[PDB]
Amino acid sequence: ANENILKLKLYRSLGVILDLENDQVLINRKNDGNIDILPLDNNLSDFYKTKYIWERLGK
Amino acid sequence: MNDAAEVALYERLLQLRVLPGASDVHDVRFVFGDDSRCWIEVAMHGDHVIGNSHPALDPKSRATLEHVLTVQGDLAAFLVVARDMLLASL
Ligand code: NA
Repeated sequence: ANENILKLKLYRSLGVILDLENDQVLINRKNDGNIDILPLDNNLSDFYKTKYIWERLGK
Repeated sequence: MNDAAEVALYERLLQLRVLPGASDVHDVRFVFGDDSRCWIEVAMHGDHVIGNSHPALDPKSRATLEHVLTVQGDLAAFLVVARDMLLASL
């Protein structure tokens, strides 16, 4: 264990999973077989991506 | 990428930074957004989990947050409510 190792466990515990193999992020809030998939495309703004993720966590 | 870089991407995506708290007791500081604008400190263990925050929150709000953490045991839900409350307090 180091500090980043723990930070990563903490982020993952929120249900947000980096899927960089596929240039996307997964959001698994309900653990019910449904996920949101957010492309990492430069196209959407950082602001829009952040807003979207917090909306998904708030469900 | 290495762990620090993955950490950096989570911070970018969530605009959420996890820092050492100023408190001995509430030793995890969650920082929201692009500055030191919204933050709340919590203890990862105990009955008394809610520490200081910037914007200061009223007791009724702090009790709501405490229960999401202690009773619901749901960190994501706690961060959602705390972020909403802190942003609304700016
Ligand atoms: Na920390």
